[PDB]
Amino acid sequence: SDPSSINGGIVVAMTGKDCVAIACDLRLGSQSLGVSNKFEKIFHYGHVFLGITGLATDVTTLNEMFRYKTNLYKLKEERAIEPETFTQLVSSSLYERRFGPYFVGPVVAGINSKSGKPFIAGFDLIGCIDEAKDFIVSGTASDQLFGMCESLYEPNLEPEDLFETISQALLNAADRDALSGWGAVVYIIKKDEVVKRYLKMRQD
Amino acid sequence: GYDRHITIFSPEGRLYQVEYAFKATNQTNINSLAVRGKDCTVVISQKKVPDKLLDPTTVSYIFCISRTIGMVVNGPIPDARNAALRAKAEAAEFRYKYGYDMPCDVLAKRMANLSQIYTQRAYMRPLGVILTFVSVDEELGPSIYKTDPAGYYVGYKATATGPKQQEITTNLENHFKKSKIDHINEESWEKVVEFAITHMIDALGTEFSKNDLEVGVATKDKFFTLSAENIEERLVAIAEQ
Amino acid sequence: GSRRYDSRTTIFSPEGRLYQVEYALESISHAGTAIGIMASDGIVLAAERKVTSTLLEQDTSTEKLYKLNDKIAVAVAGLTADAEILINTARIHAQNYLKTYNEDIPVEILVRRLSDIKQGYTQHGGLRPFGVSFIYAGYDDRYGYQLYTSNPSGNYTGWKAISVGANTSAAQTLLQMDYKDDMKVDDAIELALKTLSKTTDSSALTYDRLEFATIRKGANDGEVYQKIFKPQEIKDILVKTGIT
Amino acid sequence: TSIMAVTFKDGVILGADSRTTTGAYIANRVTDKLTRVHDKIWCCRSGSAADTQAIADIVQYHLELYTSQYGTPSTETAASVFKELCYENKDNLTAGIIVAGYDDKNKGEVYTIPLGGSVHKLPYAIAGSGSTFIYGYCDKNFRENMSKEETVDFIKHSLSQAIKWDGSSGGVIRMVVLTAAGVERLIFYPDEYEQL
Amino acid sequence: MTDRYSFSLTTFSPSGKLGQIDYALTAVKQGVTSLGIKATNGVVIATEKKSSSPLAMSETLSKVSLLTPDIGAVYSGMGPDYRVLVDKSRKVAHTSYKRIYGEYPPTKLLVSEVAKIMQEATQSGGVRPFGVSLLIAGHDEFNGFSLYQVDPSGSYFPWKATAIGKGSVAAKTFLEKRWNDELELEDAIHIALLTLKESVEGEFNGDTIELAIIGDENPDLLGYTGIPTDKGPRFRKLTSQEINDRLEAL
Amino acid sequence: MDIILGIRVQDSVILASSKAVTRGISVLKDSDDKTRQLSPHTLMSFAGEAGDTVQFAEYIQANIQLYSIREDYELSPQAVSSFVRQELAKSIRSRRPYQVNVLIGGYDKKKNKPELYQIDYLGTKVELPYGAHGYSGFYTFSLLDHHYRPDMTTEEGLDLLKLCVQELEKRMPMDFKGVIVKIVDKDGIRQVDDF
Amino acid sequence: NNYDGDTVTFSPTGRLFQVEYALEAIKQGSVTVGLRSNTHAVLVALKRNADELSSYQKKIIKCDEHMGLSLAGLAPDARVLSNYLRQQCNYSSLVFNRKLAVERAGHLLCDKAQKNTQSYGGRPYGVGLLIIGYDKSGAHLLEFQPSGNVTELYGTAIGARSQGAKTYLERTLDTFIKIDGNPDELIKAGVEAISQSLRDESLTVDNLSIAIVGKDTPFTIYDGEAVAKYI
Amino acid sequence: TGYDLSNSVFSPDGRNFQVEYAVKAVENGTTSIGIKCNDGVVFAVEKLITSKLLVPQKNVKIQVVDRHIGCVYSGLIPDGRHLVNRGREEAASFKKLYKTPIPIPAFADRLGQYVQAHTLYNSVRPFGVSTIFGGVDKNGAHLYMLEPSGSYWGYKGAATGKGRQSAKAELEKLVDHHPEGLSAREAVKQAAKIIYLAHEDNKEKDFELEISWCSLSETNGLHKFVKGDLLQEAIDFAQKEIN
Amino acid sequence: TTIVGVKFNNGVVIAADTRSTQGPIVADKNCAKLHRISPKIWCAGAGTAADTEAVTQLIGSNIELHSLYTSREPRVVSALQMLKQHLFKYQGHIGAYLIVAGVDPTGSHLFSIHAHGSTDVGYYLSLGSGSLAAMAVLESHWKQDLTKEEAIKLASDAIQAGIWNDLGSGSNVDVCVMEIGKDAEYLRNYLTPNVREEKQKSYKFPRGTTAVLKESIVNICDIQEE
Ligand SMILES: [Cl-]
Ligand SMILES: [Mg+2]
Ligand SMILES: [Mg+2]
Ligand SMILES: [Mg+2]
Ligand SMILES: [Mg+2]
Ligand SMILES: [Mg+2]
Ligand SMILES: [Mg+2]
Repeated sequence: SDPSSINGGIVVAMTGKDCVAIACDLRLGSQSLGVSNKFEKIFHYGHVFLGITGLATDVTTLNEMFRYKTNLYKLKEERAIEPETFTQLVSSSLYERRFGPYFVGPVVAGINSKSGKPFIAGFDLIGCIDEAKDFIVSGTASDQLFGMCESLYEPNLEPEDLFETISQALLNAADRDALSGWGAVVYIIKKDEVVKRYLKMRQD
Repeated sequence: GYDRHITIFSPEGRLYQVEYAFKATNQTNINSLAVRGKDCTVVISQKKVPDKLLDPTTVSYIFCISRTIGMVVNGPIPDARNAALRAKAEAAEFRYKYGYDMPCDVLAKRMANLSQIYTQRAYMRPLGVILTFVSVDEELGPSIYKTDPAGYYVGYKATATGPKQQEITTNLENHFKKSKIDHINEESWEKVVEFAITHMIDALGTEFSKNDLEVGVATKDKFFTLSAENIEERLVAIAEQ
Repeated sequence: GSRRYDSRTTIFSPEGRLYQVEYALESISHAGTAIGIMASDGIVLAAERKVTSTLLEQDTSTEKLYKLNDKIAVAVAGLTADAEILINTARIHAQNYLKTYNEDIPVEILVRRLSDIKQGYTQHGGLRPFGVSFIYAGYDDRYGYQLYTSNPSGNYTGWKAISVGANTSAAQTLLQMDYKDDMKVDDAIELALKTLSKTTDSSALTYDRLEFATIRKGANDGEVYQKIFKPQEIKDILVKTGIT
Repeated sequence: TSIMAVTFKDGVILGADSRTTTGAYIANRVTDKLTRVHDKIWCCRSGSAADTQAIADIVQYHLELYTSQYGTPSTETAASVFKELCYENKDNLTAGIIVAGYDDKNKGEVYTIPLGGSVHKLPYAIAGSGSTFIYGYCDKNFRENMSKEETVDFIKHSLSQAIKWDGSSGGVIRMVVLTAAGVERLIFYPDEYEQL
Repeated sequence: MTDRYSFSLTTFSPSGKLGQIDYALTAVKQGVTSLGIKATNGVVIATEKKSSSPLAMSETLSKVSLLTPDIGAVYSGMGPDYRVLVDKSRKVAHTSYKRIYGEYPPTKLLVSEVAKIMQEATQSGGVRPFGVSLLIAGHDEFNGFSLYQVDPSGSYFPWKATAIGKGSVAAKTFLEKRWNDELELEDAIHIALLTLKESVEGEFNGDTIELAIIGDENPDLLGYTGIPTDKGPRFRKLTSQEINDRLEAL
Repeated sequence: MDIILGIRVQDSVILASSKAVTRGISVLKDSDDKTRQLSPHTLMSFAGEAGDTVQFAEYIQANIQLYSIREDYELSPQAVSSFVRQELAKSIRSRRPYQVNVLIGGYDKKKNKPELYQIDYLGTKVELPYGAHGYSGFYTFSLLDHHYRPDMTTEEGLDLLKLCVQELEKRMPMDFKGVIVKIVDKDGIRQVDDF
Repeated sequence: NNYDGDTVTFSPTGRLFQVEYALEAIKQGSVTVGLRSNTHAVLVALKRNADELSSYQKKIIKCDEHMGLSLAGLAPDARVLSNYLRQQCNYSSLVFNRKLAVERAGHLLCDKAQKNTQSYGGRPYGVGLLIIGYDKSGAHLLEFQPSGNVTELYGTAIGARSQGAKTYLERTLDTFIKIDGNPDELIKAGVEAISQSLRDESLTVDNLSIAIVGKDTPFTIYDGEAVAKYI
Repeated sequence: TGYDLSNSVFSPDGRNFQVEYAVKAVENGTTSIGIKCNDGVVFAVEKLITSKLLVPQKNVKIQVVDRHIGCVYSGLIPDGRHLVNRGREEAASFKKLYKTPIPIPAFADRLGQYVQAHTLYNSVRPFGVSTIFGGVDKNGAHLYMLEPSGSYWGYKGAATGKGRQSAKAELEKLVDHHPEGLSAREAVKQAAKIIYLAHEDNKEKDFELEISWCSLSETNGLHKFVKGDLLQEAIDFAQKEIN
Repeated sequence: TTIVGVKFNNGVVIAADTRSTQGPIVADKNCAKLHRISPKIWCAGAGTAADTEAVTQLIGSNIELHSLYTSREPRVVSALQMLKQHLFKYQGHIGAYLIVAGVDPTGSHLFSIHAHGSTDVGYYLSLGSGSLAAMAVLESHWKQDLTKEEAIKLASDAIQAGIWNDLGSGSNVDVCVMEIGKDAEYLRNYLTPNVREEKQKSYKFPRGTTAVLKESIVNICDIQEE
C-alpha cells in the first residue's frame, strides 16, 4: 500500500579525504516476494552519481529523466554537469510534481571537477535538499543506516578505509531489514578514477 | 507601400505609423507644461472650450490616475481616456499585488512598454497621445515622466508638450541655465503654479483668464486639480507684481 | 481587414513551385559552403565561415557545425538563428527517442522528423519557411555511416558526398570527379578541403575561415567519436594536406 | 473574536478585541481586527483570518479603482462589494464581516455580512464568538443618536463583557472613530476595562 | 478584435533577402554608437548618452543594463525595443535557468535565449523584427569572460572587441589596431574611451558617456555578509566621477 | 486473468499462460490465449483486469506493427520492452490506469540471444531468466531456483515448466484449465499444441 | 468601388456597399406582400419556379403558433433567420410562459443582422423578411431589411416590382385596415395588391402562397388548391 | 494613398479617415437633440415618415438604459441599438457589483471606451452613429453626446444629424437667454420647437415628433416618454412658432 | 523547529535552530533554516521544509525581477503580499509557515505568515514546534527600545528554550541581523552548544574485512580519441 516500501531497497553515501562513496543493495521485490537480485539503484551522468530508493518504476523513470536532462545540459553547456548543479536539478524536478510526486529517496554523490571538493546530498520525495557533510541515507532501512553511519563514520577516511566503513554500514543495516539485501554494490569515487565493487552477503 | 499602413519597417528603417501618431498628438492644438518645486510637482495645460453648448467642467485633459499620480495628455480625448483608464487599472493592480503605491516612473515605464507593443504588433495601432505623468514620489521626490507613441520614456526636470512646445522648452531651458538647479526653489505649491503660468505666458505671448487654463498639482500623498476660482486667485497674484 | 497584408507563404506558383521555398533556396545559395564526405571508416564535415573579421573570437564561435547527440552532427547553410531553433528541436527528439526505447535514435528517423517539421511550414500556418539547409553526418548500428541533406522544402536525400550553400554546382562536380567508394577518412579530409579551396569566393583558404569535424570509429574499439576541430587543429590539417 | 460597529450622532465607531487563537493557544494577543478598505470605510473581521484578509485586500483594491474613476464610494457600495465576494464564494469562505463607514450625505452607516453572504443594514451590529454573550446587554443598552463619549462607553462595556466570558476573545479593546472631523484610533488596556 | 495577423510579416524576396531584417539592421545603423572590448581580467561595454533634451534627466535613461549579477548589456538602435528585451532577458534568466539549476546562466546561454526571442519576432505571426543590435558582456565560472553581439535576425557572434551603430566601421578599424590578448581591464577602458571619442560630436564627459564593466567580484555591492561562496556581482556600472578621472589620463 | 509464466533457456524463450476465463461464478472459457505477437520474434503474454488486458495488448501490438512498417525493421526485444514499460508508467498516473501485468519474450536477431522481460502494471521492468506475475511465482520460483540452468535446451525448459504447472495444479485453489505454451526463438514464434 | 471589398469598410460618403449589394439581392427576389387589419394579419407571396418541370420555391415560413414570415432574396439566409426566430419565440414560451411580442421579434432580428455588418470575415444577410403576428397588442406587420432596419407597418411589399403593390396599399390604407373579423376579404385585398406587381405571368394554383394569423386563428399557410378560392 | 481603406490606420495627417467616413453616415441621418434643464434632461428626435403605411407612434427610436438614462442617436439605427445593448450590459454589471445605479459620467465613459475600441483595429468598423444621452444621478442632471471616434463631452444642449446646424443655433439662443436655467416642462416645449425648426433640412417628407425626459421633480429621476396631452401641447407650441 | 524574530532600535533580527527531522529521526543535525528572499530581506521557515524553501525562492526570484524592473530596492511588504497571495491560492496545501524580516527604504519590518495565507505584525514573533518554549522567553524578557546586542541575546535565548525543551528542535543557533543603513549580517552557527563528545572507541575496520565478489573500473570519462 505504502508506495515507498513496496519494492524495498537502500542507498547510502559517504564523504572521505578527496573522495566520496555511494552504495546500494540489489533487491527488488513485490512486498514479501523477492523478484530481482540485480536491480541496481545507483546511476551516473558523467562524473555525477545518483542513487535512488523507493518505488522501482519511479527509480527507472527518474534515471531516464535525468539522463535525458543531463544529456541536453551537456550539449548546450559544452561541459558535464557538476554535483552541486545536478542537486538543484533533482530538487527542481521533484518539486514540479509537488501534488503528484515520484515516491523516491534520491542521493547525489560526486566530486566537483574544478574545485576537487567531495560532495553528497539527499532529498525527500518532494525535493527538499539535505546537504550533509558526513553521510546521506535512504530507503526502507534508513533508520538502521542512520544508526550504523552515526557510530561507524569518522571524517577524512582514505578511499580504501571508506570502502570498509560504507560497506559494513550497508550490509549490517540491510540484514536488519526484510525488504533489503540480495546483494550489494559499492562505488569508490576519486577525482579521475571510480572503482565499483560487488559485495558478498547473505541471500535471505 | 503597405509599410506606411501598419507598424513594419520601411526601407529607411522607419515606422511611419508611429511618426503619424506623433502628428495626431497635436490635433487638439493644446500646450501643456510641467515643473517641479521643492515639495511639489505642478502641471499646467491650456483649456479651450470653443463651443458654447459644451459643459466646460467636463472638458479636461488632466487625469487623477491614483491618489499620488496625476497625468496630463497631449492628443485626442478618446485615446487620452483609453490611456487614463488603463493607467488607473495598472496603478490599482500594482498596489494590490506588491503592497505599495505604484511609483510615477514605474507607471510611465509600464505604459511605455504597452506603447512599444503597439509599434511591434501589427493588429494594434499606436495611441495618438503623449502622456506626462507627475507625482511627489516617496523615494525620488518630485517627479515628471513622459511617454510617447514610440514607446520612449524619460524623467524630466521640467517639460513641455504641444504645437508650441519648443518655445516653452527654450523658455524653461533659459531659466534653469540661470538658477543652475533642477527645480523651482519655492516652499509653497501656490507660487510654483504662479511660476508655471507666468513662464507659459512669456513663452506663448498670450494672456490667460481663469477659464483658459487647467492646473494639476502633486504633493506628498495626494495629487489634485485646481478649480477655476483657485486659478483666478493664482492669476491675481501674478498681475499684482 | 488583415487579409490585405498577407504574403501567402504556402501557395503554389502557376508552374507548381512553392515561391517561398524557392526564394529560401536562393537565400541559402549565398551562405558559406558546407561539404560532407562519407568514407568506409568515417565521415568528414567541412564548412566555410562567411567573410570573417580578425577581431572575431573564433575558438568560442560556432556558426556552421553543431552537435545533435554523441552519434549525429549537422553542418548548417543559411540563417544561423533559424538553424538553432531546428537544432534544439532535433536534440530533444533524439532524447525523447532514447528515453522511450533506451537506444540511440537511428540517423534517418531524426532526419525525417526535422524534415517533416520543415515540410509543415510550407503547407500550413501561413508562416515563412526556415531558410536553412542541413547536412546530417551520423552513425547507427543498422546502416553504419550515413550522410543526408534537407532543405526548406522538407525534402531529404542520402549521399556519399554532398555540398550545400554557395557554389554547390562547382563543388558537386569536383567531388563527383575525385570521390571513390573505397576511400578513407584521411583521404576524404583532403578532398573536402581541396574542394573548398577551389570553390571559395575568398582569395585564400585559411584556418580562421573554416569549421571542421570528423565522425570516426577511430575511437578505442567498437564505438564512435565526434571530433569538432579546434582552430589550431584546422591550421595543422591545412598544412598537412598542403593548402597553406 | 468579539467585534461590533455602532452608529451615533456624529457618525460611527468600530470596536474589536485583539485575540487570535489556534485552538487554545493565543497566536497573537495584539491583533488589529479593525481594517481599512477606504479613507472613511472600515470593517471588522471575524472567522478565517486568511479569508477575511484576502477579502478585505480585494475590496480595498476595488474601492481604490472605483475612486480613481467615479470618486468616493458610498458605504453601501463597499458593503455590496464585500457581499458579492462572500456570497459568490460561500462554499470556500468562513468570513463574518461588519462594514462601517461615514459619508457626509448619509452620515454613519453599519452593514453586517454573516456566513451566508447576506447583507443587513443596522443601527449597530455585533459579531464573532464573543458576541453571543452580549446580545442581551447590547439590546438593553443601545440608544440611537448617542454622543461620542456614550458610544465609546457602550462599546467598551459591551466588549468588556464579551471578553470576560469568551475565551476566544481578549487582549486590548481597539476602536476606530469615523466622523466628519476625521479618523481617530482608540485603544483600551485590560487594567482599564476589566474593572468596569 | 483578435490578433488576425497570424501570418509572417517577414518573408523571403526573390533575391533571397529577408527585407524586414535588413531594414531592422538599417535602423541599427542609424542608432548611436556603442562598443565592447574584452580584456584578460574583464570586459568593458560603453556607449554615448545621446540626450534628446537638456531638460531631460539622462541618468534616468539607462542604455547599459544589468541582466544578471555577472552579465550586462548595451545596444544600438531603437531604445524601446531594447528596454523590453532587457525585461524579457532578465525574466528568462530566471524562468529557464535559475529556477531549474539554482544558479545564473552562463553568458553564451543567456545570449542564446535572447537570440531566440529575436529570431521568433523574425518568423512569428503579426510582428516585426526587433530594431536593435545588442552587445552582451558577461562572466561565468567555466567559460571565463566573454563578449557577444546579437543582431535583429537572431544571429549572435562572440567578439574580442567590436562596435555597432553609427560609426561602427571606423570604430572597428580603431579597435583592430589597439586590441591584443594581453590587455588588462584598465587598458580596455582606456581604449574604449579613445574609440568612443571619435564618434561623439558634442560634450565628452562622465555625464554624457555611459560605461560599465564585467570584472572582479564586488562584495561591497552584495548587500549582505556571512556566506563565503557568495562574493558579489561582477557587473559594475562606472560612476560619472570614475569616468572623468580616466578622461584626465586620456 | 490468472497464471502467466516465462522461462529463458539457451536459445529460446518459453511463455506459458492459463486458458481459463472466469467471470465471478462461472468459467466462461477454457481455451483463451492470453498473448499477442508484437513482431515476428517478439511475443507478449498478459494478465490483469478484464478488458484492460486485451485493450492494452492490442494497442501495443498496433504500435509495434506501425513501427515495423515505417522503418522496415524489427525493434529489439529490449526496445519493445522499454516502450511497453513507458506506456504502463504513463498509465499508472492517469485518470484510470491500465491494470495489466505482462511478460515479453523475444529473440534478439542481432545479438542471437533469447530475452525475457517482466513488467507489472506500475511500469516495473526487470530482465530475468524466468519470471511470473501474481501468485504464480510463489508456487513455482522454488522449483525454478533449484532446477534452472542458463544452458538448458528447449526440451529441458518444457520439462521444468511441466513440473511448475503440476505444482500449481496441486496447490492452487483455482482451476486455471491448463496452459497454452509458446516458444520464441531465431525461427520465430510457434505453439506447443500438446501440453 | 474601392470600398466594397468587405462589410467592414465605409465609403467616403459614409455608405456600406456590401450591405447595399445584399439589399440588391432582395430586389432580384420574387414579390411578396404583407398587410393587416385590427383582427388579422396576412402574407401573400408570389412563388418562383426554375422551369416547368421544377417546383415553386416556398416563400412563407412559420415561426410559432402566433407568428411567421415571408421571404425575398437568399432562401438559405431566411432559413437561418427564421430558425433563430423559432428559437427566440420558443425560449420566451419555455422560460417565461409568454408568447414573444412581434415588436420584440423585430428587435432581435435587427440586432442579429447588425453584427454581420460591423465585423470582418462575415457577410450581411442576403434576404428581406415580412413578419406578421398576433400578440397581446393585436395584429402586427413588420418589414426586415438585412441592413438591420426593421419597420412596423400597416401594409408593405418587397421583391421585384414591389412598388406597384406598395402604391396600391398606400391608396387602400383606409379600407383594408377596417376589414375586421373577415379573413377572406383581407386576403382578397392582399391578392389584389400583389396583382399590381405582376407582368406577363398571372396567379395560378401552384404559383400563389398565402398565410394568415389573427385573434382566433393560428399561423396557417395555404398552398395548392387551398388558394384556388382566391384566384 | 490607401490610408482611408482600412480602419485604425493613421494617415500622414494623423487622421483616421474611416472614423471620418462614419461621421458622414451620421450627418446623413435624421435630426436628434438633447436639452439639459434645471433638474434633468430632455431628448427629442425627428422620425421621417417615408410612407403612409408607417404605423404612427410604433417605431420608437429613443431607448432607455437602466431606469434613469435616456439614449437617442442619428445615423445607422442598428449601430445605435448595438451600442445601447452594450450600455445596458455595462449598467447592469455596475449595479450588480456597486449596488447604486450607474452615474451618468461613469456610463458615458463605458460607451466612450467601447466606441473608441472600434477605432483600434482593422477587423471592426467604427460606429455609424452619434449618440446623445444622459439622465439624473446623485450629483444631478447630465447631458452627453458621443461621436464615432469615441469622443464625448458634457453639454448644456446637444444636436446631431442632417439638421444639426439649425438645431445648434437654436440651442445657443436658449443658453444665452436663460443663464439661470430652463425648467423641464419648458425644455420639452423648446425641444419640440427645435426639431420642427430643424425639419427644414428634411422638408421633402413630413415627420413624426418623439420626445422623452428624465426630471427629478417631474419624473422622480426616471426616464419616461412624453405622451398624450403633454406631447400634443408641445406639438402645438412648436407649430405656433414656425408660423 | 524553533524560529523567532525580534525588532530592535535600528532594525530587526531573526534566529533559528538547526535540526531537521523525519518523524522522530534527525535527518540533518546542522540544517540552514534562515533563507534569503533578497539581500536585506530574510525569512525563517517551519512546517513542510520543501514548501518553505520552494516558496521563498519563487518569491525571492520574482522580487529580484521586480527590483530590476522598478529600479528600487525590494520591500518587505512586497515579499509579504506575494507570499500570502500565493499561499492563499493553494489553500494551505503548501505547508509553509514563515517569519519574514528585513529592512528597506520604508524602514525595518517583521511579519509572520501562515500556510493558509494569513499574516500578522509584531515586535516579537515565534514559529514552529518550539514556538511556545521560545515565546515564553520572549514574553518574559522583551521590552521596547531594545539595542542590537540585547535583541541578538533575546533571540538566541528564545531559540535555546526551543533547543533544550522541544524535541523537534536542537543542535545550533543561526542568526541574521538586518540593521537600517547597513548590510545584513548572516551569522551561521552563532551558537554551538551541542557538539558530540568523543566516542569511547574507534570503529575504523582493518582493510580486507569486507567480502568482495567482483571489482571493476567505471568509465566516467567520455568516448576517447584515436
Ligand atoms: Cl511591462
Ligand atoms: Mg533481508
Ligand atoms: Mg528472505
Ligand atoms: Mg501596430
Ligand atoms: Mg479557506
Ligand atoms: Mg478572555
Ligand atoms: Mg515486475
